Amino acid sequence: TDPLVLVFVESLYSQLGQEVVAILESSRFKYRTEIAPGKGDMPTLTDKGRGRFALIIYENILKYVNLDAWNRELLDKYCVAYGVGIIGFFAQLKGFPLFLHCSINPKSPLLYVTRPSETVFQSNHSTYEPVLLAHATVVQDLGLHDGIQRVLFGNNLNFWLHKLVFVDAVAFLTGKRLSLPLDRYILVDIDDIFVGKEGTRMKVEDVKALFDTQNELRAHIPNFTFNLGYSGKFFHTGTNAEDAGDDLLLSYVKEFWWFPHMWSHMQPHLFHNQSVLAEQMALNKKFAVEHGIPTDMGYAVAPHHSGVYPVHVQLYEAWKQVWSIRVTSTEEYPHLKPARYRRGFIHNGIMVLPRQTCGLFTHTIFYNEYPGGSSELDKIINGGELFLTVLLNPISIFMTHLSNYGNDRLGLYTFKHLVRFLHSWTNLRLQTLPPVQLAQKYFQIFSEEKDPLWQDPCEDKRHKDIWSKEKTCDRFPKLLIIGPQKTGTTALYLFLGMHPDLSSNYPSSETFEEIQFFNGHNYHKGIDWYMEFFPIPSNTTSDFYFEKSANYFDSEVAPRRAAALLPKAKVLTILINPADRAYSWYQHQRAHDDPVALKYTFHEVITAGSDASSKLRALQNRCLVPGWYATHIERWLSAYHANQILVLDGKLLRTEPAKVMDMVQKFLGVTNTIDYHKTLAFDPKKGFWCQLLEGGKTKCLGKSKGRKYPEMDLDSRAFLKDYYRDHNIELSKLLYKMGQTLPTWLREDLQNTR
Ligand SMILES: Nc1ncnc2c1ncn2[C@@H]1O[C@H](COP(=O)(O)O)[C@@H](OP(=O)(O)O)[C@H]1O
Ligand SMILES: [Ca+2]
Ligand SMILES: [Ca+2]
Repeated sequence: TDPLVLVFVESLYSQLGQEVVAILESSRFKYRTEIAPGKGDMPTLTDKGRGRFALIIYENILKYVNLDAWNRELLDKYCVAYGVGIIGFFAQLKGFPLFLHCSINPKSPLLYVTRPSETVFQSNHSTYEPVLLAHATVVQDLGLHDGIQRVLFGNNLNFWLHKLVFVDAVAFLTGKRLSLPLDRYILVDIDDIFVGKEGTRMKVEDVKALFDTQNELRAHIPNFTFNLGYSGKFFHTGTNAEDAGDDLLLSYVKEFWWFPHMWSHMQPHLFHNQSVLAEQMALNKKFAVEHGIPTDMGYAVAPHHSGVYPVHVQLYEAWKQVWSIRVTSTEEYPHLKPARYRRGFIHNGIMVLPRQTCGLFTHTIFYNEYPGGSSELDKIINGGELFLTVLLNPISIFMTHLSNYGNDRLGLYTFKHLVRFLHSWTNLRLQTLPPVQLAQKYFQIFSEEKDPLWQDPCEDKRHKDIWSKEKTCDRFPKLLIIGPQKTGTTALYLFLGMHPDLSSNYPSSETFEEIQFFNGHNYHKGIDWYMEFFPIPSNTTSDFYFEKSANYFDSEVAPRRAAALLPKAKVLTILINPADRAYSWYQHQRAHDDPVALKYTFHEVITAGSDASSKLRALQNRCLVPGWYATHIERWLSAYHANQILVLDGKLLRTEPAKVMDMVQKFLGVTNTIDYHKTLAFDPKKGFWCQLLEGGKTKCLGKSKGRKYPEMDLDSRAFLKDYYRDHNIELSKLLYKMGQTLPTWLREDLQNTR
């Protein structure tokens, strides 16, 4: 079955359902949230002979017990025939020999992570085995009465142990398909070393406590080493007891790990010149080399995470120039909140990891100086945010600062009690790796996060504050012409730039008006490369910008990338008859001296068998798969709303573009509506519509657009009639669902089918 988790929750805002979804999202468990049927409608469970869900979860198990008989029998038949368990949440239960009304069963088969060292369901039957005892709050049914095992919880996922039991139940009922290895990796980053004016710095007792705590935690976690964020300027600037305490930290230079972390603790996004930023880091490197600090760890952290997300190219280049940084970390990708959504990415040769916080901040000096009270730190340690981060994430980077190792040394005490809690309650093997080894482990576990998902910095206040002030905000287009190719996109592009309120981007060096940002390696070039094609918004200028790229239509990664950077953009896809589109795109390749289009006739290209060249298969894929209009539009329907997408008839644009452009302007909502009837004039020599300049002169497209070639033969037309027949029927249903008018060729093709 598919690894999707079928989630039934009473409403879209219930606390128990959101807690389950939060656990599944933290564990990268794919889920499909649905409204629980109160004798209503059961969604489809099997597709193409195989089930679509490996595990179902029920936040109100009474909606399964009191389920309608036809749906209940369908669900029970599905779960028996595919081995899918039921996680429930909550007199005798109806349909089961179980009555309804904290220790741990040590021999329970649920236990994969939970260590048994430290409403109830009770009756007399052997079809269930209890997991948590009170009689039995959490019971694991053995499937000896119904047929398939189910785990029923007597309470919510509020307690930390119940979350630990829940992820064990997810692992067991799936068959250890939706689970993680017991190996856990932790790296603690101590920030702002040698930062401060008076007080809260290293004394001799603070360094000795830091060294001793690292030694004793090395017995718990093998090779556990602290990472120190030094800062060379605020050296020997504290009290007399703190001048020696800073000097005592250089005696233990071979006992810790160090990362550069700025010369004078200034945000790198304030550095609009790279060379002065590199000279700052060279001063910090000179300090580290002189004091014996190692300069080969390959890891660094910006003082406010300024310039890692959004990308300040000067920070990335200076890190690789002065330090050869390979790993950094941030808490800004994709957003600061919630922390469970934080991912990593690899950009510009630097692997970025999601940095987390242990709850200890810069202002946290004393135990009672911690905000919320000293019990809030103990709550976070003993089954709070600390424990849940280690449990649900394989790799964690925890943030701590200079003040967390001061008078009370809360950084020591917090990680002391956390590791004791982890090894007394879990079977997890805690490890500590160097940040290079830690990052490689992260992108081997999560290989889908190796590509970044760019966003607009000015849509988030936190991202705007750590963005360079020399970069303007709305330098992004509002209209995307996605294609497909050879449908008339250049004529639509050339007639849109004539509008005074609308501005087109600068042409590229090779791809000209096409940027091809969202569908290839140009996405990895960054958003600052993308902003160079669109002029500075200024004030007294046309603030509406558009760009065309015909390869965005059929691309799979382009819609989600375009929706991430430009969620408010308008999508313009134009369609002609796909038999004609395939033929024109075939003849266009012949006109560009493509050697496999010139070697094979159009009938041979479309009748290409599997036992042929890969060049022919690439051309056949290029001719036919973009003609699957229903497939590619549905990809863009997953990313953009229906009202942000307009589907034009390219044959209508071929004949009457003036009414087409009126539909475009009412789609784009312009103010200076151009009368294109007097502005566009049909050119008999060209065969298409062109400009009507002053004096009767006409400005047409080049020879590449609107070519002339012999007509398609009847055999190839007959093949493209039956090939696209189910595609056009799906396209007709799709365009009817969107509320957009069917094209003239589409309605004609349905009439020929009838
Ligand atoms: N005013 C116009 N000028 C040029 N081509 C136009 C046009 N209106 C529609 N077209 C069509 O645009 C197609 C090319 O689409 P694109 O500009 O995206 O490459 C041409 O197919 P052909 O060039 O095979 O005759 C032509 O039929
Ligand atoms: Ca800092
Ligand atoms: Ca800080």
